[PDB]
Amino acid sequence: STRRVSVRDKLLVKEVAELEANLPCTCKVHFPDPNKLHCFQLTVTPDEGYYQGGKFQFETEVPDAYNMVPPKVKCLTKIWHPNITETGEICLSLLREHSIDGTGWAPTRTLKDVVWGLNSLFTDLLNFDDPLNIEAAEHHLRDKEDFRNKVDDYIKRYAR
Amino acid sequence: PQNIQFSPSAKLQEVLDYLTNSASLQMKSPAITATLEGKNRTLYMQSVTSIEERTRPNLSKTLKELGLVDGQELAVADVTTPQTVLFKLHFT
Repeated sequence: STRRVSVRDKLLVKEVAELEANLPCTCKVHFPDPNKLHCFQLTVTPDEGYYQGGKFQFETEVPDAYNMVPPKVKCLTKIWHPNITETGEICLSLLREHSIDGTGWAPTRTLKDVVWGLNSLFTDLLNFDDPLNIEAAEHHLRDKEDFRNKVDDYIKRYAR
Repeated sequence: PQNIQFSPSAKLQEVLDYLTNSASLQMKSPAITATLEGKNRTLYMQSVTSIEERTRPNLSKTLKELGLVDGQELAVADVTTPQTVLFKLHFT
């Protein structure tokens, strides 16, 4: 009938159920609609680095063809960051479709993987080499001290 | 596809009870969902705070009340299941 459980949903019941128990301590998860398991928001509150203390909200939506294709993720907190743009698009390789760089998406990846990836964007996966926001990397390059001040100003305005 | 026996007038809580207390199952903190009219409906998920709080009032509702038809498959997951296990609903 129209009462048969999809491929995406069967995966998501399991993946969402295990999600909160396996979050980084720095992360929290919210589902604005409990039926829409393909839809949630993530808050990352870093405990170290340049973005320590900021709160950074992410919206992720998992497409109908999920786990063959990665979840779509947007960042909602305006930020001065080399891998996250001011308008909120993200450079996380785990979210690409793996070509030569077999570091892209794979069916073996789960929602738990994505969250740990986003969380790292403020720590170990924060990189100014091959950034998405070239202006921010340039800024960090020319004047690290003023860069931090812009970051701090943005946190104070949009992420507090 | 495993089987479960419940009446249409049985509360959703009783299903959660069987899942938790059965000597073969013994789910720790299970999620219970079903597809109705193309879209997933989360009946009860005790593992996600924001969903558990919003779906907790479904526990007093009867299976009939929730819109479940005889023979319907429920998608349930738990810590103790490696992947989602389906359950076939037998209306006694």
